[PDB]
Amino acid sequence: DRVTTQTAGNTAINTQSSLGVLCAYVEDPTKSDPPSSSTDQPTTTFTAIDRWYTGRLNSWTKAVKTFSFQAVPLPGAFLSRQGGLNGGAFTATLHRHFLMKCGWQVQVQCNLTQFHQGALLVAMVPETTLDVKPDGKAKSLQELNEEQWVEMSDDYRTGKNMPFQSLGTYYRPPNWTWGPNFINPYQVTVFPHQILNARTSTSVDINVPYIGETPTQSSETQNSWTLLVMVLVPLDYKEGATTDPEITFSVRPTSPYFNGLRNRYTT
Amino acid sequence: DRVTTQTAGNTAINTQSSLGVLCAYVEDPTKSDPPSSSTDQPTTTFTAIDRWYTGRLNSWTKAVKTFSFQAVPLPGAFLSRQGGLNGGAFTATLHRHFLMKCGWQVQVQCNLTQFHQGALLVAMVPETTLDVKPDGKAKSLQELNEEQWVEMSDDYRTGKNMPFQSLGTYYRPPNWTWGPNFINPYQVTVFPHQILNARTSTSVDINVPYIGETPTQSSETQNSWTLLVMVLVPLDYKEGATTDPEITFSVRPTSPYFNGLRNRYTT
Amino acid sequence: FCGPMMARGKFLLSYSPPNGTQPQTLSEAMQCTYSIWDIGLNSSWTFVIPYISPSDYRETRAITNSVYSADGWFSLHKLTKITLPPDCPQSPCILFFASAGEDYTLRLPVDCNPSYVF
Amino acid sequence: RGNNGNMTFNYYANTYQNSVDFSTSGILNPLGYLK
Amino acid sequence: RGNNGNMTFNYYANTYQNSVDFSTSGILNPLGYLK
Amino acid sequence: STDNAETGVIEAGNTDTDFSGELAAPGSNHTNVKFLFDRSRLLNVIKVLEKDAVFPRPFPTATGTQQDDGYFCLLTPRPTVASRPATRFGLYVSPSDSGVLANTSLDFNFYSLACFTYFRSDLEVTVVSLEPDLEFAVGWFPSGSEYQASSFVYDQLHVPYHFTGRTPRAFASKGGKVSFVLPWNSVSSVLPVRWGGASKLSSATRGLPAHADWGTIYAFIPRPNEKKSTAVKHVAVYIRYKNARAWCPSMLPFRSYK
Amino acid sequence: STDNAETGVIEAGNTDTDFSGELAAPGSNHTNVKFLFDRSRLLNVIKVLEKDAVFPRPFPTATGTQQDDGYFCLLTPRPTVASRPATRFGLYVSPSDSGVLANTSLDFNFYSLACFTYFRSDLEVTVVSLEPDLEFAVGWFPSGSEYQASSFVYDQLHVPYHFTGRTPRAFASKGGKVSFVLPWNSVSSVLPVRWGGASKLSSATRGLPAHADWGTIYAFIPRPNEKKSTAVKHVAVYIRYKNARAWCPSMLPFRSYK
Repeated sequence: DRVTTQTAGNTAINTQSSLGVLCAYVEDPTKSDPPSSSTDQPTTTFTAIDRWYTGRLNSWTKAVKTFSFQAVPLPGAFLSRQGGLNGGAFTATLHRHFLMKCGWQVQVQCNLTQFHQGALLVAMVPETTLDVKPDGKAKSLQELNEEQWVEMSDDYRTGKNMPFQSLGTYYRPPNWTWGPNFINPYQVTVFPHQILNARTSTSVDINVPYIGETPTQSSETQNSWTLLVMVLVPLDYKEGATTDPEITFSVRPTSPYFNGLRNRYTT
Repeated sequence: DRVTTQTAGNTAINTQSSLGVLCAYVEDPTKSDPPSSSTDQPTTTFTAIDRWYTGRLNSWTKAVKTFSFQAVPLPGAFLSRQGGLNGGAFTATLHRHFLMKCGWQVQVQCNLTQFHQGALLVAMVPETTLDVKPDGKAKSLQELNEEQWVEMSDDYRTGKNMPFQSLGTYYRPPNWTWGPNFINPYQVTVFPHQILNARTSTSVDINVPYIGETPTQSSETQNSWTLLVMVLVPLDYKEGATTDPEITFSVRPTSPYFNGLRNRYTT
Repeated sequence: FCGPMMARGKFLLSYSPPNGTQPQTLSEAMQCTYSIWDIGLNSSWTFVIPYISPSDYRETRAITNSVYSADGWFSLHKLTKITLPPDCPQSPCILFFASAGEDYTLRLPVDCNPSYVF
Repeated sequence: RGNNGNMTFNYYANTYQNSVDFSTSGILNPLGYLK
Repeated sequence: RGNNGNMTFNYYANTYQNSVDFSTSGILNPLGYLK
Repeated sequence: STDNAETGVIEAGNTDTDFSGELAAPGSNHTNVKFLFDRSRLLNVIKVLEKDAVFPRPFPTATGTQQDDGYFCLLTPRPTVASRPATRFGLYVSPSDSGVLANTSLDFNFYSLACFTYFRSDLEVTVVSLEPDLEFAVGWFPSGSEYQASSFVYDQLHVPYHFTGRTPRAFASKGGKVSFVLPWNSVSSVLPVRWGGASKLSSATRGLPAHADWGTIYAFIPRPNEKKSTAVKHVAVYIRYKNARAWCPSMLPFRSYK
Repeated sequence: STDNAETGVIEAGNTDTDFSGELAAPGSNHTNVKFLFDRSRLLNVIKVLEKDAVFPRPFPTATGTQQDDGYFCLLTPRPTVASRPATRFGLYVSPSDSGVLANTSLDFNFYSLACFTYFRSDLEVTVVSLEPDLEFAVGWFPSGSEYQASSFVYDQLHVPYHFTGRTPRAFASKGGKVSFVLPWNSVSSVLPVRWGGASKLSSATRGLPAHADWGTIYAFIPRPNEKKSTAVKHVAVYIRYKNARAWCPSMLPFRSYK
């Protein structure tokens, strides 16, 4: 029934209030074809990278307003080690390949009690730059610690604070008003999403395939999928209850096809 | 005929004066059974550790006397990086497993001209501690550089300078006279050996299987095979010839069966 | 888990193979063999510790400590903190058992220790 | 059989006298095969 | 049969060696059966 | 896996039950009850008779009664005192005092793996001497008999009555040993390692089985009473439980934490 | 004939290969490994226990520790020192000095034809006395056990705990010998004659196998501790490798040229 144990490799996780694995865009997203933009033999999956990678996410208080979100880039969380999410045998292989191509199977745990209210919107958003600061560089670990939650201002709703190339002193700098990597917060449920309600479940189960402009994108730069935990209804609890419930997430890369072996990535 | 190209993985090496691959103790030492002292699924071979690992060895002068040798421990050369022999995807996997079990397939190149004389004795010696200093610790990179060649003294012929546990001040310390990890230099040809003569070949080709007291030994401590380059006839050349011919060696681990995945080895 | 029924939470049950130093961080036990245990309608979890050994048998009396007698550490981390509702007793109690597997085998009887009779 | 001249009768069985190996599942060959 | 390596020949009979019970008329089962 | 230990039955699982592994081959069966107890061990160091003895009077014993203590070996793994079955086991810590120091015995190797309640086995007694070149003789009398304690005059030599008898008096040779297997002779069907009943009805001690034994052996020098020496000679009693059968699983003794 | 010894395989030829001759009939097979090692030889002259001993403390040992040296025979052809496995073999040249002269042993007949690396055989121990008319007793404890070192009081005689046990304590007769074949009991599959690995991980000695042995026998007079004599008695240990199997050809020791 509602007790699903998902054994993968050696790291098997459990849940007793599951809603069902939201397989996205296909029936079985585990099945995937090898890339057609490579002539060398691809490093397929093996039993050290077919496993669940559990990380941490920032806590969730009453001070979190509506639509204050928190983005986890994939596989950008393996590189920067966001939330302590260390890949181990996957990060040490993804730094030694130029073309990576995998589908993701994420699972966000957040254990609300029957006396709490509030609802997360855990969604897998394709192709956004929500981690990257508008100057052009990605956020560090302290910058993902000083704020704990990215507030949905006018710049995120419209698409105004996305990174850009500066025009220079020759041109007159325009009034920047729009950019196509916006968030429409009222329309995040078009993405593969499950609501982590306080009264139905403690873990959402999303399964996404590989999408991308090329049959295999780069390894050290891609932002194909992006885990996006958005607060729809703010947290509320009477005093005496368990304060600030923590949020985790478990990521399993389904069927990776690495290509282009080279040495470890040094800028 | 005498032109054998040995394609393995992506690193294919060549030789045009080969004598033949000395398969040792069996017909096909590539075939090997999984270990029977493990219940978890072993990490078998894959196309990043089935390749040739070329390193360097110290040069060979006229000042090298008879039986001055130079030992390469396997897989001890992957850990300490002896001669620049970096394993890459093999060292980064052997540090993350507790039980390693592989056969070796070595190949020592040393290009003497038709006007040089001298003959190396390239042999694969099982179970010796020839790298380890008699105090108990192994040699560093500078200690394998300050001498360039380990001279066959009375302590190496007899077995007197092998490492030991000190008895302490309670016992009277004996006169140490013998120990079973000696070298009998007149009897190194019992081992799987090929003579690297100056007038027949430039590369010897040895292929050894896994041997050991357990069905799979440890990873960070074992010294199952030991490449042993011994100078039988000293180098001689008239003046004007190419001085000090360099020695390389190419090591390919045939059929490794890793077991016991843990994190990277920290003392 | 011998706590109240309304308690929730998750526990991490990580067996580590023998290493140079016992793991302490949750990220150092996540890399080992673990199993995240949930609290709910059922209240037990039989964590079968695997038999990872460089020999066919292991010693059972670590006089001189080695890899033949000590087979690494067991470690129970609390993954998420236990969320107790109001008016429920703080600090519940996890109760441990120790059975043997269905393939547990023994060999070579030796002399006992009469230290109980003293 | 080695240095055993007792061709006739073994009193103790083969498991007690010798020590067999538990299962997992004239002509002198050379020790080095040129291939 | 226990710790008995004498597979061949018993000199004394089964009543003298052992002690049988007078009549009135691999697989290890569990010691507790949930029903 | 997800189980319930409150139920009382927890099915033993392999590594493959929760993880991706396999089984291990069952190597040896040295945990077999008939194999584990089939080996000799020291039971009691008893002294050798030199005269027509007196069997020790039952408890409690007042002073002045001339009996013979520590000469009889009550063949039982349970705690004994003064060659009679007891319940508590006592040993002496400051023994160099007055009174009669009673012989207490216990099977140390038995209770460490007596994880059961009931037990039945044919005992194999071996009586090894603790004297250089001693010729002795081993008496016996079964579970439910008593020691015939007098001496009949044979040619003006007081031969005691424990030479003769229908019970096996096995004679050792000079420097030899004694070894004879005793059957299960008790009136009980099995030997209770742990017992909670009472044999008598009035003034009974709870937990003291009356006839949970294989009898009582003793050692005696096969010379008449006129050839009684002075120096006391000891002898050691080794027992082996042939054809052991153990029922009703139970506890093991409390290993201390100091 | 015209050959190539650089290749590493040199086919052994007869006289008829190069000359006009014939073959010779193969007479005997005394080079068979199972036949060659199946014969007894002196291993260690060890001293006989007279009291509840102490197993020697592991290396290095500081002064003042009251242990018992040279009383235990570590059944291994490898070099030992103070009844523990070692790597270098040492013997005393000017032994009449201070300190404790450690017992070192080596199998001299083994290494002269130990032209191999690995070895597995069922050992056959014979314990011959070096004392006129001695009654002794041979203990044993396997590869991976330890010596139970105390004494339990039996009838005010301090009987040590190495009389009892589940391991074979074979008792010699007065003027007799002890002979019992020991199986291959080590945790290793084979015994490395030459070893280059390390058993431990930190502070390990390279080339010292921890459990390449058949255990450790000892000799003890079967009298209690109150009957301890003064004059030290020796005993000799003869071993035989039944059913020997040797793998991985290797070197022979360096015969000197002086």
